[PDB]
Amino acid sequence: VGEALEYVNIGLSHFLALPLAQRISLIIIIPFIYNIVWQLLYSLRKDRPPLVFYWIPWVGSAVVYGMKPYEFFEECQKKYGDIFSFVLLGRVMTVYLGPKGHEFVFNAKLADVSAEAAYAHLTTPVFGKGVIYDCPNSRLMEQKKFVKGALTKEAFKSYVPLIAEEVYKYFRDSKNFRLNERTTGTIDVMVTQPEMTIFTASRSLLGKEMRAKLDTDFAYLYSDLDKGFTPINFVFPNLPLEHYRKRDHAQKAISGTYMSLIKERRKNNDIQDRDLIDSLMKNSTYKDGVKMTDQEIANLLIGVLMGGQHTSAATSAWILLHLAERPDVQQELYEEQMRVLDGGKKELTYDLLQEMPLLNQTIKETLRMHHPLHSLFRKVMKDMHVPNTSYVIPAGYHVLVSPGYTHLRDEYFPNAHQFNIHRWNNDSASSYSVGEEVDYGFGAISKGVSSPYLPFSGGRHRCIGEHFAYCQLGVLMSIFIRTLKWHYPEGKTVPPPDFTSMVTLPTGPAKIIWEKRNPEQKIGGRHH
Ligand code: HEM
Ligand SMILES: OC(Cn1cncn1)(Cn1cncn1)c1ccc(F)cc1F
Repeated sequence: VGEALEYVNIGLSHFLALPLAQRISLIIIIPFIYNIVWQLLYSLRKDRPPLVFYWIPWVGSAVVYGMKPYEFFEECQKKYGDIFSFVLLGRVMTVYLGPKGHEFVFNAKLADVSAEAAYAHLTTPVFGKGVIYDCPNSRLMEQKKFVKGALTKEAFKSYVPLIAEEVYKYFRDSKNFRLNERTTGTIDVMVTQPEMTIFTASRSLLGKEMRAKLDTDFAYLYSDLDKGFTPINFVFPNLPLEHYRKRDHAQKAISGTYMSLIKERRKNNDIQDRDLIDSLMKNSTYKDGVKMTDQEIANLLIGVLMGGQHTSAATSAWILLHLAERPDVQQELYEEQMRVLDGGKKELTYDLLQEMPLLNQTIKETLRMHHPLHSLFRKVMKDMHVPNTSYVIPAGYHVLVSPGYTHLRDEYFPNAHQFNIHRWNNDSASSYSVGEEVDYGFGAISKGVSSPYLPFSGGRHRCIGEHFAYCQLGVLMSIFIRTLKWHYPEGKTVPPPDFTSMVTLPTGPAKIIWEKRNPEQKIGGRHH
């Protein structure tokens, strides 16, 4: 009776007096035991998707998910089906695989899920305050509208010869090529492509001043800011270490440079239609009348250039890598170049790029097999009912959607693990809406988000850099094809993806051997 409760207190007393050898042992085994008991109890709930069993509390399935996410998804899909949850470094992730998952997450109501609540911890320290995910959604919608204003057909027409010039400059001057001095050589594509991507993106979107600054020690700052863009920042966004200080310094230094150019252009009234800087200076006033600050404009520049940097560089690296073991595809692409550009006598233009279906299909196919973002997250803000199930996703959970996984399923893409650009025959468009449209604030886009092919997502958070990426990748690959042949070192093949980084770039070093199609061909212009 009450004598029982006396022994409760006595037991508590004897608990606190255990040797700290047993106490430490107990504060390990008790959370461990409770974790297992909780999961087994959790599995009784029929309004919750199945939860992947895990031994270590808090950690969850982080190790297997972090290293081989698609293999994790497939095993989980076999056991539980398309909807299942797993614990990830303190968080509960609810995965919804397949097209229905795309609809459930990408077309979720604004009040139901939050992208910025999921990503702000990562991106804000890198890009700066006030923009992208450090603001309400309505602000992001208009920022996208602003950026999209410099991403027009007319802009792409002017970008193409600029991007082309940068590619030829890189072939001429970079130590990785030097085509005027060498006719063959070995490159690491994870060295060349990030460089070619930043040179071409900077020249076209930022302008000649900012491009020129990449020829200096300023370039190291981009590398510093680069290191801040890492999954580690999802768990440890701010540790007092040098990595984080160089990042924060780089952000200030780079945004300061952008603001300097911005204020100079405005003081000289030198505001044209050259680049994204000009565009944002003329067009960055929200609908409620508030103007973006020069800091916010610079930070938006950083975010847009940085994101486009990683997605595009990774993509062109995969293209080169897949093509390295496919001389048949290089050959077919080369013939297309000769036919469309009249044996090379025509100058490449944006309009001529659109008449290169096989080149564009090659980009399209590479993006199928190598979605640079294997997982997209939203934080659940309100309890969500999953249609045609009894499942309820409580607020505090995160939903995870993965079109890249569906890209690699035989059911939706026959022989999915085979690189075949001809699966897109007479369907070379980067993507398109097969029906009704909707405008979230940055232009009419597809209402339905059910396509098995969805490398640019859909819904309010859909990519707006798709046409720029195709323009950039197109020009670049057009010139690679016309200038070089390339192949693997003996016994080398397409490397496995590095799923552990921010984008799922190839595992390096990923080397290819190039050779000039025309050994005698010289690239003009001056250099020291
Ligand atoms: C192959 C190239 C690219 C791919 C595959 C890609 C993919 C994506 C995806 C999947 C999203 C949606 C993320 C989500 O749903 O959470 C997205 C959003 C976005 N991307 Fe891209 N991207 C690429 C290139 C670019 C480029 C070149 C730019 C800029 C020039 C850019 C700027 C943006 C912006 C501003 C968003 C909006 C983010 C949001 O609304 O939350 N992307 N991209
Ligand atoms: O969506 C990203 C952020 N992200 C999400 N998972 C991993 N990285 C990447 N990205 C997508 N297209 C281009 N970059 C992004 C979105 C917008 C942006 F401005 C920067 C940025 F990193």
